[PDB]
Amino acid sequence: LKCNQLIPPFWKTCPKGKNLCYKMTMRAAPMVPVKRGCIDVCPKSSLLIKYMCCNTDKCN
Amino acid sequence: LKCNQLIPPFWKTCPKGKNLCYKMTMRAAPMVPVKRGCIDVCPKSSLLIKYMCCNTDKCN
Amino acid sequence: LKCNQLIPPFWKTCPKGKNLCYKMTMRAAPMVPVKRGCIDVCPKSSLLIKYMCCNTDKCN
Amino acid sequence: LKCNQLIPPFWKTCPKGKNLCYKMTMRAAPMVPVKRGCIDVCPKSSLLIKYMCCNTDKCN
Amino acid sequence: LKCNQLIPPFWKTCPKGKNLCYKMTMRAAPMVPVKRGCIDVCPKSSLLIKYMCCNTDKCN
Amino acid sequence: LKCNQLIPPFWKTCPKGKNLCYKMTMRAAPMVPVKRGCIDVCPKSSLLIKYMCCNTDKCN
Ligand SMILES: [Cl-]
Ligand SMILES: [Cl-]
Ligand SMILES: [Cl-]
Ligand SMILES: [Cl-]
Ligand SMILES: [Cl-]
Ligand SMILES: [Cl-]
Ligand SMILES: [Cl-]
Ligand SMILES: [Cl-]
Ligand SMILES: [Cl-]
Ligand SMILES: [Cl-]
Ligand SMILES: [Cl-]
Ligand SMILES: [Cl-]
Ligand SMILES: [Cl-]
Ligand SMILES: [Cl-]
Ligand SMILES: [Cl-]
Ligand SMILES: [Cl-]
Ligand SMILES: [Cl-]
Ligand SMILES: [Cl-]
Ligand SMILES: [Cl-]
Ligand SMILES: [Cl-]
Ligand SMILES: [Cl-]
Ligand SMILES: [Cl-]
Ligand SMILES: [Cl-]
Ligand SMILES: [Cl-]
Ligand SMILES: [Cl-]
Ligand SMILES: [Cl-]
Ligand SMILES: [Cl-]
Ligand SMILES: [Cl-]
Repeated sequence: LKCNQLIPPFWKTCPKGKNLCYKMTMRAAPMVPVKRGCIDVCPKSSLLIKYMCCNTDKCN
Repeated sequence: LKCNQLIPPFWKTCPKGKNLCYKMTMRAAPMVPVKRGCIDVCPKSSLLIKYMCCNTDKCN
Repeated sequence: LKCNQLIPPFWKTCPKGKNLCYKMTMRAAPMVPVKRGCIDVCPKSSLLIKYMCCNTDKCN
Repeated sequence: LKCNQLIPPFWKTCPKGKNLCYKMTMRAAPMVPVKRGCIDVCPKSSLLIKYMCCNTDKCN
Repeated sequence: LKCNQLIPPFWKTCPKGKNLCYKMTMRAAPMVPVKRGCIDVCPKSSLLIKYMCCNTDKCN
Repeated sequence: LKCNQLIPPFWKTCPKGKNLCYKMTMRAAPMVPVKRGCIDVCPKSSLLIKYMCCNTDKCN
């Protein structure tokens, strides 16, 4: 699995065990990602914060 | 299949016969979705109204 | 004059020359306005879009 | 007064009436600005959201 | 003079004799401030410990 | 093993080979740790930095 990240080169390969791509944003400002990378379990979203997780190459 | 929605808790399980997730927005205003949920047939887009459809959990 | 908006901080002071607040809604999705802001002339409503205008702080 | 903004050219001149530069961030992620520009009054911060305001050229 | 601090409500008014605001961080960890408040003399930095000092409201 | 961290989401699963959780604190600012994470060997404390290590989920 390959996922997008914030800084150049903008992509990376995930380690064994981290099999999800994720993106964190402010729910009120969906166009600016704050964190972007590989993870093992999807974190809990809240009213103000959203975590999106997916498992297809460069889906995040 | 689970899809994102506008009302708390912000997700729902789709009923029998809806096998896609979707999002509806106005051209040049991508940060304000006006419709978000489960659907049967993906609608056709026009100059002002844009639709996106997908088939994995909370992809919309 | 100060009007409501859909993007943070959810309020805005209008420039001199814009003395009305407004709301814009698409007929295809009547429960969710696509824009809230300041304007100089209230636009005529059409077959696809409805407009509502008012003149006091946070009326829209 | 001149202030920084998010997209290229990364700077701009403020209108008359907007005499403060601002930056909005998630309190837990101080290195990624979500919004950046000119404003008239500083918005209220909260536990999760911080607004920083200043009035010297390119202070934000 | 008002300065930012780590404890809620996240700001304080400085007492007589403290005419500067400051922030203390470790090199390569700018997102975790370990000290933040009002001060008299700005301390000298070293290889691992970095200090910044300023003189306008909530500049730190 | 799962350890606490200072950056969102405030928890992390350690890679195979890292079987301890730790906390790092500078003697110049004893009330605020600068880092929390996973490690393989607990480092010796020095004149400037103190280290604490433990072996169970979210102990650090
Ligand atoms: Cl593994
Ligand atoms: Cl979103
Ligand atoms: Cl990552
Ligand atoms: Cl990784
Ligand atoms: Cl399901
Ligand atoms: Cl449905
Ligand atoms: Cl057609
Ligand atoms: Cl077009
Ligand atoms: Cl066009
Ligand atoms: Cl006003
Ligand atoms: Cl305008
Ligand atoms: Cl609304
Ligand atoms: Cl407007
Ligand atoms: Cl306007
Ligand atoms: Cl003016
Ligand atoms: Cl900050
Ligand atoms: Cl602006
Ligand atoms: Cl402006
Ligand atoms: Cl003061
Ligand atoms: Cl003090
Ligand atoms: Cl010296
Ligand atoms: Cl160095
Ligand atoms: Cl070095
Ligand atoms: Cl574990
Ligand atoms: Cl590692
Ligand atoms: Cl702590
Ligand atoms: Cl770590
Ligand atoms: Cl690690």
